[PDB]
Formats: sequence, C-alpha cells, structure tokens
Amino acid sequence: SLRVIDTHCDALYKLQAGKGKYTFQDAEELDVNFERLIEAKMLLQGFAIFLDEDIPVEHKWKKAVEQVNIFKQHVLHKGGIIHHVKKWCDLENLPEDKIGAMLTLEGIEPIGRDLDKLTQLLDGGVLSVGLTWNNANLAADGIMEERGAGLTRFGKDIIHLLNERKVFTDVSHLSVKAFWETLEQAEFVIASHSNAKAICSHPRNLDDEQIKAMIEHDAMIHVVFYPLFTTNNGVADTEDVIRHIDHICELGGLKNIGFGSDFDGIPDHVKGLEHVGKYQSFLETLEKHYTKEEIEGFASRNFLNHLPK
Ligand SMILES: CC(C)C[C@H](N)P(=O)(O)C[C@H](C)C(=O)O
Ligand SMILES: [Zn+2]
Ligand SMILES: [Zn+2]
Repeated sequence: SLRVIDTHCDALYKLQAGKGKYTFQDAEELDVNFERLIEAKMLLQGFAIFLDEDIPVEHKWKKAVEQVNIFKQHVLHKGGIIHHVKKWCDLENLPEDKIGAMLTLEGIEPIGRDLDKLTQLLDGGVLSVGLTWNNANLAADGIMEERGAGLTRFGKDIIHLLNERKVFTDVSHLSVKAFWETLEQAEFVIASHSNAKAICSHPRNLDDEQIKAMIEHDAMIHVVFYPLFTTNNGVADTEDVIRHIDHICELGGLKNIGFGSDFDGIPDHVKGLEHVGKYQSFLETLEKHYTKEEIEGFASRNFLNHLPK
C-alpha cells in the first residue's frame, strides 16, 4: 500500500449542513469519515472551507468560522490520529501513526473586503486559497460568471499575501482570464480539483494550453472524482479517471499530478471511487498502467516535492 494525499474534500460543508446528524467517526453518508481515512491510509487530507452561494454576505464570515470550529471540535483529534497540519513542517515531520489534515479556503467570499479576515484564516492554518468559487467575487471572476474577468487589485493583493505566507494559490474554479493572470502573479500554484478539458470538455477543466502552462510553472494538478468532470457522457469509473492522468502525463506532467477527490462535494460518484476508503483499491488499479514509483508520485510524492519553500 501507499500513503495518500488528497487536496480537496467538502466534509466541513456537509457536516455543517447536516446539523449534527452526521457522526464524522463513521457516518456512511460522509464520503470522508474517520474510519474511511484510516482505510485509505491517508497521509494528508485537505478540508475546504466553503459556504453555499446562498448564505448571505452578512453571515458568510460567521458560517466560515463555524466550519473551522466544526473542524477543530469534530474532525481534529479524532482518534488522536487526525493531526492538524498548520504549516508545511508539520507535514514533513508528521508522526507515522498520524493522518494529517489541513484547512483550505474555497473562494474568498467569507472575508468580504477585509484582508485582515484572510490573515486570521492564514494564522489559523489555511494552507491553500482558491480566490473564487464559480461566481464573481471581490477578487476575480469564477468560471461560471459570464463576464469572465480577471483579477481585481484586491485579488492581486491577496496573491501577494499568499506568496509571502508560503500558501498555495488555487486556480480550480477561476475564470480563464483569472487563471492566466494568476499564473503570472502567484508563486505557489495548484489546481486542487480539476481534470483535463481535452478528455472531458466541461468548462471547469483545464485545456492543453493551461496544463502545459501549469507544468511550466511547476504547479500541481490534482484530479477530481466527479463523473461530470470526468467523462462527456457523465458516467465514469476508475479507468476513466486514469484517462486524465494519462493525458496530463502525455503533456509532460508525470511529476505534476496528484489527487483532489472533491469527496463530499459531489452528487454522484466515479464507480470504484465512491468514498475515500476506496483509495487503496484505486491505487492497485493504477498498477496496470504505471510503475510503483510513478504511482507513489501521484499518491503523495509529487505533492511533497512541491511544498512551498
Ligand atoms: C458542496 C458543493 C455544493 C460545492 C463544492 N464546494 P464543489 O467543490 O464546488 C463541487 C463541484 C462539483 C466543483 O468542484 O465544481
Ligand atoms: Zn469544495
Ligand atoms: Zn469546488
């Protein structure tokens, strides 16, 4: 078996929505739960902070802080084993009996116009920040906004702070224009959950030009287990996920590929990747296609080679 790094799940959004109905220990309805993370042999799971687009502007910060509190109270020190990775040394020094968990921020909506709110989140240990979800916000346009604009000054100022703090700038969800501008501005670039658009043409995916640029930037691309972004017909299994891995390798990105499941953030599943406990069976499926060294690259080593430094 091999340890796993997965950059993106929406367990916090789901736990929050559940209103106490879900036990993180073992709830079957949670794609990511304690028992399943153990089964996965998880090394590091990214937990996104994300609010429904319908949480009003005046409550977004409160609800985000609530998610951070859910993380601290119900995820963290689960089994004593879940260990909060708040800085990159925490991961590099992680005890072998621990499973690392980091916070990431999916769109800067919760900070309003206040950079100090972002500072608070970074101090709290957020290690990757997506400037946008799908919508227009004060930092940039996300991919679903028809205007498709790039970065605002605020967006640029945010990226500068991220660079300074050795935090990833996450391009998943950005408009095409914001993507290109972000590559010029950001020092530590990741796509925490995006697939290849040549293989599945959803606008949420990255085209060949974008993928080549990511590689040139020495960025990480973390493939996502959502059938809608995996196959054009919307029905997908693990071999279909591998077609994206193949494609990125073909574009020169063997060492730039990781996993970003989007577990708990998706209405249906890739067959064979129904929940995070399926990870080990998926890695063995990979053995028909790639060497153990290459698979270890996808599972953890690529990400580990790209920590902000
Ligand atoms: C919690 C649900 C509603 C939204 C998630 N934050 P998502 O990560 O945006 C899932 C989606 C398919 C995507 O990645 O585009
Ligand atoms: Zn998410
Ligand atoms: Zn998302």
